[PDB]
Amino acid sequence: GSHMIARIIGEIGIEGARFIEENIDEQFKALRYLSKGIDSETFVKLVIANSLVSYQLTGKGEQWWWEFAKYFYGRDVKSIYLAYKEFLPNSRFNRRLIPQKLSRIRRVETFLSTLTEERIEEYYGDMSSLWGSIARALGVDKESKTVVFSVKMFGYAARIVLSTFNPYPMEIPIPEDSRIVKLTKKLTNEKPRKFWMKIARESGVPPLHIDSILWPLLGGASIDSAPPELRDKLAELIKIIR
DNA sequence: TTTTTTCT
DNA sequence: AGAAACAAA
Repeated sequence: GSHMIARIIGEIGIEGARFIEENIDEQFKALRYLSKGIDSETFVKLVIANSLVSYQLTGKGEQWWWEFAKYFYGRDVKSIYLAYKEFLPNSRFNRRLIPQKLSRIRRVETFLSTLTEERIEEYYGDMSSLWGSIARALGVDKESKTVVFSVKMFGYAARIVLSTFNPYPMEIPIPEDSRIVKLTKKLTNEKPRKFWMKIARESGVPPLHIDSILWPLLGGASIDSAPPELRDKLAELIKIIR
């Protein structure tokens, strides 16, 4: 039921989500690697551009983000659009819908050019603004999957380069996609957006932090490195969702 | 079809 | 709103 899931997620806490994000999450590892090989502004711009083409992949997400990170390390990037025009058609893990994806990057390039270091700090302090602003530049609904996850991925990148932590806003949801629809169906007949926003609000853990916890646990990532109390609560969530 | 999107 | 975009199994 929602109440038991929210209770356990509340005990895991933002602290538990942050532990998984920073120690286990392979997209965070990929971003940390790239953050050492390119300047911080370009790094964040590339992370957002990459999120916006991270749909309908031909590989798992963790394979794709590592491909991205290793490709761009050390590169001299000027136009993000020109860089993706070379990168995407030769990638292994993102071969579908490339013309459409490239046009999204072309459309967002002007907005990306506003991301000075200071503007990045301002958005990390107000990620709801970033969320709305990315959507506005693309002419789309901010509720959409790739706009939400571009904020999530921006949050990882900013945390690394600014060496400080702000939690994701409570108002940014886990958005619908096939995998959250499938998981949620196992647990409830409620629609996912409403279900997970209720759990987020009851637990005190914003939805995007809940997203960090769900997928490693479902995919069998080991929780053994967590200290004993957190480990127990992670193990309790695995019993509910797997 | 199944593993998000544009266009308007 | 919903057809069409594109690769693989």
